[PDB]
Amino acid sequence: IQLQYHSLLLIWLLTFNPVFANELVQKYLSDFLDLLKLVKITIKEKVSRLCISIILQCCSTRVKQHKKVIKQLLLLGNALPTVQSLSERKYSDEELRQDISNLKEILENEYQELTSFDEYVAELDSKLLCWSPPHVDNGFWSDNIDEFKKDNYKIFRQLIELLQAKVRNGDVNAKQEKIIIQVALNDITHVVELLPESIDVLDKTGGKADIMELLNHSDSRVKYEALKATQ
Amino acid sequence: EKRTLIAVIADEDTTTGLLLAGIGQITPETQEKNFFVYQEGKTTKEEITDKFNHFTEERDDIAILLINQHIAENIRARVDSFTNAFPAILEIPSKDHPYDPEKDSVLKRVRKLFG
Repeated sequence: IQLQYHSLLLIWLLTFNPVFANELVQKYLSDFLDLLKLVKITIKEKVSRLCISIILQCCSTRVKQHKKVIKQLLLLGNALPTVQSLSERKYSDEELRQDISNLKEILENEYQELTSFDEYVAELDSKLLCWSPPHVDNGFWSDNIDEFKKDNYKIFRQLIELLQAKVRNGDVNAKQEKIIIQVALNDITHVVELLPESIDVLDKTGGKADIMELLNHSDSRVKYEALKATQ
Repeated sequence: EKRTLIAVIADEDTTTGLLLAGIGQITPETQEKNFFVYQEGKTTKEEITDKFNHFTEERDDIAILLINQHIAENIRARVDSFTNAFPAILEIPSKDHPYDPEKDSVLKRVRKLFG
């Protein structure tokens, strides 16, 4: 508990400067919700207050791109449902209560202009996971098929690089490696299923070779998604 | 009268029973029966869209479509792209799946304008 409180204090002190928080959002964006989760699990009043204060500082108006960062945090890390639970939950720490209320207001403001497209962009930036938000159902994907491609596959070239990195990791047996091998191939199959023109760009960029290598050997999810890609 | 038929795209629990007790299942001079069994995991999605076209555009006697959510979710693009008036496509819940008032085409249009 003492070590966690010290880490939270250090994170808050560093994050008091808006520039530091803005820079960290570009390298430790997942940590933004990780701190919130740690506070939610943490029962100590002071530690929770410090974590909520750090989270709010990350979303402080001074921090560059505060609105977009807050919206992304709410959409991805479930900071808005977490803030709703905190509002429902009760604690004796008045300072912690005020910090949690401020974080909840920030989350509500961020989610008032939120969309799953931000989560899709973040997932494409990660490219080291097994599943993605768009796999939930056929609703969002109906537009997402033409979202990453920018209607011409041009914007999807970043998705192409992400898939190339996931294929480079696919040759290894790491859990993240297999997850990425499956996820990139599944997204490629989903995108190719509609408007096959961009498939040529994927095909010229090694799409056929990538699909063959995913199902080459020593793979379970990689082949499991290469089957969809080649079907 | 010009257009009177009822058409049902639903599992056996609905097309065979329930309304079928008073609605019937066959046309006066056709064997198509204006219905599709839609076997779970057996009927093709492409075949489902083909049947939707069959009962919405290929034959004129059908006055209403009454389609279960199971086909509708997979047939989302086709039913959303259909904008005519006569077949009056109507989505229904089936088995355990409820209405889900944020999915079907007509209510989507209604919320789109004006509320």
